[PDB]
Amino acid sequence: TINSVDTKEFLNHQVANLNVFTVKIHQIGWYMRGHNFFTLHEKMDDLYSEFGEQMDEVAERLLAIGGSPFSTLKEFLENASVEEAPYTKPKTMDQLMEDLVGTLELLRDEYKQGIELTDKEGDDVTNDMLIAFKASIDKHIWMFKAFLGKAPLE
Amino acid sequence: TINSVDTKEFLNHQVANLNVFTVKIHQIGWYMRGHNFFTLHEKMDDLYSEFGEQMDEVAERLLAIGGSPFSTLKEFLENASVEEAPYTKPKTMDQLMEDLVGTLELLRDEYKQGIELTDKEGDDVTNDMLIAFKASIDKHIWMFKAFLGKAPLE
Amino acid sequence: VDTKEFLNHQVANLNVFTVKIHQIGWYMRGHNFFTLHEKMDDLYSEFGEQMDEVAERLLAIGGSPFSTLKEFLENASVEEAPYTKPKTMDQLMEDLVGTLELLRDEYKQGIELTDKEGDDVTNDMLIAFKASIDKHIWMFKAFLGKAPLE
Amino acid sequence: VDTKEFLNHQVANLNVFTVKIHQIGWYMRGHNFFTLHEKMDDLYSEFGEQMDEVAERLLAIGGSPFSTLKEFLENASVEEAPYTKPKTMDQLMEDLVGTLELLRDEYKQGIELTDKEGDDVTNDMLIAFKASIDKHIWMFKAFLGKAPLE
Amino acid sequence: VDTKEFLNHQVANLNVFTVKIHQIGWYMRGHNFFTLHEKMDDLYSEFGEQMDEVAERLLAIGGSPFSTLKEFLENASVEEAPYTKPKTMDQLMEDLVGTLELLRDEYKQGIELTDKEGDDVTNDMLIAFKASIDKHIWMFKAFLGKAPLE
Amino acid sequence: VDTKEFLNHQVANLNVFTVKIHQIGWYMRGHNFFTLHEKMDDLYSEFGEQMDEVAERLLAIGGSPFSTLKEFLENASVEEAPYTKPKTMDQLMEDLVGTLELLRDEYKQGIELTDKEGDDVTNDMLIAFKASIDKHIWMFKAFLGKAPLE
Amino acid sequence: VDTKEFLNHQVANLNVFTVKIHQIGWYMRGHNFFTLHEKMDDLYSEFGEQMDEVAERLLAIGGSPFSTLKEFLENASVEEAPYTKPKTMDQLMEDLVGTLELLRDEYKQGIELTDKEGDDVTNDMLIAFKASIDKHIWMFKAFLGKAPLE
Amino acid sequence: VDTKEFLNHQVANLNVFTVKIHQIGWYMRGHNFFTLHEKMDDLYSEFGEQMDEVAERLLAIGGSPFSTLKEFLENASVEEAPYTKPKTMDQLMEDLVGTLELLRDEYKQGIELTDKEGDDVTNDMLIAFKASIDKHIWMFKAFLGKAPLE
Amino acid sequence: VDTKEFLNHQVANLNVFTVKIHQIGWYMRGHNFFTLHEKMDDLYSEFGEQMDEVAERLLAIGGSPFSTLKEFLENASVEEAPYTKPKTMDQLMEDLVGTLELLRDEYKQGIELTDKEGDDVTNDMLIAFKASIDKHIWMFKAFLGKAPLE
Amino acid sequence: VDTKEFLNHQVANLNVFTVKIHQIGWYMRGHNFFTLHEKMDDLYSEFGEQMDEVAERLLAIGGSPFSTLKEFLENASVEEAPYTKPKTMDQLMEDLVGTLELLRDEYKQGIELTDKEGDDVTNDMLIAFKASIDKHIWMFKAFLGKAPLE
Amino acid sequence: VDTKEFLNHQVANLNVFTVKIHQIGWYMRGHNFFTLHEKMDDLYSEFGEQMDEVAERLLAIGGSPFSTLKEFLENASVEEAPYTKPKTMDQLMEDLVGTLELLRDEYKQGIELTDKEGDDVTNDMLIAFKASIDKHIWMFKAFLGKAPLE
Amino acid sequence: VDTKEFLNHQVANLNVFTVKIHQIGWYMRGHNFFTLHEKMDDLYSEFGEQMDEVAERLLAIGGSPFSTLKEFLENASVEEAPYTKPKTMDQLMEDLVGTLELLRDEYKQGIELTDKEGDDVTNDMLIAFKASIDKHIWMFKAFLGKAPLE
Repeated sequence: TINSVDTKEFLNHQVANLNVFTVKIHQIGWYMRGHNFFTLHEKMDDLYSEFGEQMDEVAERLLAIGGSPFSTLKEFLENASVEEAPYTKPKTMDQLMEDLVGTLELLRDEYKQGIELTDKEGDDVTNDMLIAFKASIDKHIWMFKAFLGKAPLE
Repeated sequence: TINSVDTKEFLNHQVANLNVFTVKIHQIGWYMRGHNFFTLHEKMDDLYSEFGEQMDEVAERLLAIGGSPFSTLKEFLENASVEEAPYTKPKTMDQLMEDLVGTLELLRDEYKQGIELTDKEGDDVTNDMLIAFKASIDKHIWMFKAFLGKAPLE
Repeated sequence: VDTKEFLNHQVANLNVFTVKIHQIGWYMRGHNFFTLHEKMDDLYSEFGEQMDEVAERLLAIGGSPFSTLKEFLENASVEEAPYTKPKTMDQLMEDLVGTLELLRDEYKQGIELTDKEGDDVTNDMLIAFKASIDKHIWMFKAFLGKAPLE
Repeated sequence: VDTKEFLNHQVANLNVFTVKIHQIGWYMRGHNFFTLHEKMDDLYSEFGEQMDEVAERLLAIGGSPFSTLKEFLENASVEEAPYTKPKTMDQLMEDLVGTLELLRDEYKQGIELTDKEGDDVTNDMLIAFKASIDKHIWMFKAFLGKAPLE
Repeated sequence: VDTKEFLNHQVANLNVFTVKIHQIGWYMRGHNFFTLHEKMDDLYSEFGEQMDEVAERLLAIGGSPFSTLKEFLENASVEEAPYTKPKTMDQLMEDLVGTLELLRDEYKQGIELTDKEGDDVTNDMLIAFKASIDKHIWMFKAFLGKAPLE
Repeated sequence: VDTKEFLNHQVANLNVFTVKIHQIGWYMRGHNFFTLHEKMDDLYSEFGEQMDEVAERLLAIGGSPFSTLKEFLENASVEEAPYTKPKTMDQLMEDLVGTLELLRDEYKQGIELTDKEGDDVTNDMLIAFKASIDKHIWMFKAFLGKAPLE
Repeated sequence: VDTKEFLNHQVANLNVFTVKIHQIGWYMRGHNFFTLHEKMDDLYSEFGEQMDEVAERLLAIGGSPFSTLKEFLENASVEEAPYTKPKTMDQLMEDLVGTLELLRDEYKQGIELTDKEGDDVTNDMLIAFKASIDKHIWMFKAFLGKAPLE
Repeated sequence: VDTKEFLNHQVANLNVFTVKIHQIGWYMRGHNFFTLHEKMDDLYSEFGEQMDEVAERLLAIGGSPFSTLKEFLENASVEEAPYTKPKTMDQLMEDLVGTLELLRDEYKQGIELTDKEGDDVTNDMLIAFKASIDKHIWMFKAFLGKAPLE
Repeated sequence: VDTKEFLNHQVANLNVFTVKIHQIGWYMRGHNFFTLHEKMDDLYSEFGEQMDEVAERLLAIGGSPFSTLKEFLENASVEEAPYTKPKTMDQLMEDLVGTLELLRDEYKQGIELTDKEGDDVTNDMLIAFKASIDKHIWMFKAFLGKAPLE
Repeated sequence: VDTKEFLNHQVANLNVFTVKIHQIGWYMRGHNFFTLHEKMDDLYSEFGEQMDEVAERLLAIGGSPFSTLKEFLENASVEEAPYTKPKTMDQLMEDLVGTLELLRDEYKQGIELTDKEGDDVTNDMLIAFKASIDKHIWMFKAFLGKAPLE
Repeated sequence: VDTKEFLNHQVANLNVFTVKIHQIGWYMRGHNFFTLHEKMDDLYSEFGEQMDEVAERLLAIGGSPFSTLKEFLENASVEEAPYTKPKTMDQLMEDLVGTLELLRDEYKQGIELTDKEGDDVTNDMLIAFKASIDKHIWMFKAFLGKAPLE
Repeated sequence: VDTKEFLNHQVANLNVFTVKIHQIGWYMRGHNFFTLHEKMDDLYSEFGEQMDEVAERLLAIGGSPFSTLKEFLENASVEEAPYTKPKTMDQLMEDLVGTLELLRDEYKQGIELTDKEGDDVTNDMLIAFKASIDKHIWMFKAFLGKAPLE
């Protein structure tokens, strides 16, 4: 059974995703415990600011193409494919990083869909914007997978 | 009929509030139109970062007092007294600023409750943290009310 | 028009635009003077930077950039008019947005052309420039109480 | 009045002016609040800096600067009034402009006087201050929808 | 006196004080000229910053700050005198310390008043200012070969 | 103990703590060496800054800070031991957190005492210090796989 | 010619000159490319800054600056030619030097005129610009193996 | 060759190139020593940065970068020769340009390959690097008195 | 071996070492990835800087530095191996430490030799490099849970 | 005494000295308070940095630095006394100078010992510290109206 | 004497002065050593910059600056004497002030001469230098407990 | 000659050298003017700093530095000549190089002497200076198309 997504709808979906992600980054940064706390907490603060910057750029690009960004938590929750769960039972640093990596992978793959879609639509600016963001996501995937003792695509 | 709030619960409520507020600041910054766009959009970007900083400080103070911050959009929405609405019908710059001022006023008054509560509980650090934040909120109230051609407490 | 001719055309355009940005910044009056004068100074620097990068990219692909005011005037599609009768801030901003739109649409032609010719570098350069132009269109349209594409 | 007396007069003037700048920055209301409030803080700093330079030039030429509010009040030609009735942004800016023009014209008298007395340093100092005042007059007049000398 | 009246009184006080700091910095002579003139410039900035913060805090609580030299003179408890007879560096520093002590003690009154009124922000603001004043008192008393509270 | 005696006690404590921070930074071994050695250097600077501010605040209230190692040892409640037998990173961090906790609880006594005595400045100073200590306790406890207050 | 007309003429000149500086910077070849290309970029910014200052000074004196390429071409004494046949670095530098000398000499006329009219600010502005031009003439003549006035 | 093999080839190439840049910077003699030695240092940093970015991109796509000098020599198309007989600045720059051209052309192959594979990130990375290479080609050809593609 | 030969040997060594540093930084996995990867980037830069300084000192003493990968490989005592089988973080750090120790000991031979030859500059240069190596050995040995000379 | 024991002795000395520098900085009174208090703060940081470098050098040579106040007191040749009776600025500076001379002379012993043992790094480290000490001796002796070695 | 001869004379003077500033900074002793030694370093930089600017202005006007110590000695009106008998800080400052006054007065002659010759740039240059000299005279006279022109 | 006499001789030398550097920077003409003029300004600052460090080291060892041009002329081995007949850039660089070699060789004598006398600080100071001189010799000889020791 079917459905269609344009550049505007793709961008708006990422506004929702990024907002869930950035809140998740904070969850990880706040609740983490273990020997790697100092470096990883700092790392979460860096990702929080970077993905918040991506979010704002996505929303403002959406604005520039005549779109209307989701701008409430209700709308972000109703639209995001990025999943969130309250922090209840204690999680290992590895478990937290696996959740982080899984979401980075989700965003990478969705951005790839976005890159293809925007190429088809001839939206070169949005296309290049998404490529630049994927570049950074790919680097983070390599690094965080390495933290987990894994290959980037393993 | 009754209910009680301690420092932990007050802080957690503000984590929820600040997250709704910061998203609202972005809504205002994104959707604003009119002669004051450049200065006010920039101003929204500044408030976004400032209130995001307050939020993180509130959550990390909560952590430091043995609390568990809300860390999902679901939890922020379920707990916030700060109200949000999707941007549907066009709003004037004044209307957007009135929504901003109203939320600043809400936070100021809640922070005052928080200041009194934390004073009673003997949590001096949280008390001073909240005072410093109220100081900034009061300054913003004066300025934004002045933008609206109004006295700070009018 | 090839990539070389497109680039050279933008060297001409950007030089007219940059002079127009100064006109607007110099002659503007009204309540938004301080913020918009500063914004004109920013745009002047940015579009002057675009111009030099266009001209130097042209050089790098074996071209010969226009390098006189006579050549810029003879070749530009961006229009200029002396400042005679007083214009409102909105009228000045409408001239600015109109020129931004002209540049955006011409750059889109340049993006297509350079993609056809397989000039990847010029392509990416023009895309980055268009990105900034699009942001400016949204903001300046917003100043005018309008949607970016209205 | 000689150079010493002229400078001392400006010490008095600038102290009234900086206090007026603050009044305008504190009491202003309206849509241009953010940019104009910030602009008042910039002017406050600039004119405070001119003031200190004037007083220190006066010291360097063997003078004795006024250094009390009583002395500033007794000597200044720049006028001040308490903020009672609400003033529009335009009214506050007209008050600012009027004071800028007063200072410009007095500085011109100072420039002439100092040239006649052969005090080349004080002369150049006054010229550089006038330069800034003239720029401010253009910009603030432009904010008011007026020509600089209108 | 309430918080608003206390704040407004300090706006008056700080404006007299900053002018005094300048008097001291301008007229000082002796072996400690270089370091103490620089120190006067630092204090001038600091106390002018406190003044602006007091006035803006007053604004934020629904007050109306004094904004003319006439109002500052009419209301200040900080005393000023024109520089007539030459003063020793020590005498200038004694005048400075005496004023710092006056402000510290009045701020202490303000801290207690604002605590009673439940104006937590103004309270903290005044405490932070007192902190700095206390440090200055120690240092300048030490320059005078005295204990801070001697 | 009064405010003066409490402050002087912290001058002693902070001097022992700062030397302990160096011990930990110097003797630490294990996988977290680079991040934790750097963190010890940061804490050394921060607690050295706290110490000087405590001592200078004491000076400002008419006190006489301890200013010899003999006096610090004679007065500190913070304990020190020479580094003899190898300690794990966790053991070093437990000593650090224990000392942070000691300081937090003592500062809380200081906060109460200084509130009783009406020394508002010292009160706020100690609160700001406690704020930082609390943040450090959370972080270092988190490193140890523990809740801040467990 | 009055001050306004002199200033407006320089707006035109500087716009032609800045475009010429880019011509030289873009088309230059030879062993001194890196140093001289960079030098052209610096001169471009500097003369662009003089131009804006001249135009804004003109505005401040009640003038109306030329603000189109058509106006600059129709009014400039500074000459331009398209780059057709290859020029030596020396030839490009001789064109640069010649234009600097033209501007120096015209500015000298402007200095004298502005002195006659009693426009002290414009006078000082033009002198400061001449100072820079004279320094560039010395250096670029030295590059050419010549004395500054040879 | 796939993206992984192309990237790995460039890791080899860039490591030979950076070493060559150093050779040129170390052994150069003549009148353009100062500017060109500095330029070699800039290129060394830039190309070492490209190398690291290529290797890290390779890592990010599941590759395994060459990470020994043996591997770089075994795989590079960029040629190296020990400095024996003295070379002119021009000859050193010709070797530099020739290598820049080799890299540009291979990057062009990489841009097309990665476009076909749908590796958008690697594609953009290579385009950005080519952009810089093209600018260098123009500039160094200009130093050699040549057109960029001559 | 003389000073020239010793230096040239270190040019070879440092080039193998920097490439090894990158290998370690690229291929590392485990919990210490973030801090150690960053540490590898720092060491890469530092040892690259030592390398350039060694080569340039060699130039300054009339020497001819190795300036090809072939020459570095043929001359280095620092060993390299391709990354094939997965290595633990400890194993990678042991490889790093071993190379640091090799360099330290060779530098010591260099320090002795250069002292005997009376090359005071090269002597001091080597001493300063050893200082840094010794600090690194302590820190990396500490990471490995070992004493510096264990 | 060997290098390790010499270094460890200096760890002790520098810790006593740094505390003494604070004693002087805190208790000083007189006309030179501002300059000298600041100077004490600079010396505090500098000697604290020497101390950490000595301790870390000790670590790098397989040593175990003293890392408790008890150890510093039991091993230091630098003497300390509590501040009881008021001291003149000169008296405080004489205590400072005497301790600098003590450290200079001991460092000279350390330089000779370290030269004998062939510990080139520690040698150079101690020489660089002596250089600074000798500069401070000249300056502080000059403050006291004395020749450096008088 | 013309502008060229006047300028060349100041090249001579400033070179003697700068060397004198160093004499004063090197040989000074007494309580004000730290502040005044630093002040001498500041003056040395400033007057060295004036010197270079004078010499380069001379170059720009077709002159030939003195560029040997022999020429500076043969031409300077500024007097120098070897430091033999110990001088008081006041004596050293009196020599400084005397030379500052000499320079001020000669610059005043230069200002008049250059105005007569219509050398506007040199005129403004000398005025800016005098400005600073006058400020230094006020400050150093104040140090000596004297009025600037006393 | 002892350390004190050697140092004082270099105070003399560096002052002649610095004046020579300015001569070269002022009078130079030719294609390399921009790069080399800037290089002269860099050398002037560097050798002026060496000079001050030499003089202050002399002070620290109980010496009395030459502090007049008469003393520098009477004592310097570095030769100076007025600029009369035009010199080639190469001729000027040959004079620079020759003086750098003179200084290097005398510093080498100073290094030996100071090692004999056991003045470790002066020794290291001179070595650091030689380090830079050697680097300059390599670079300037390379400019002249020569090997460093040729």
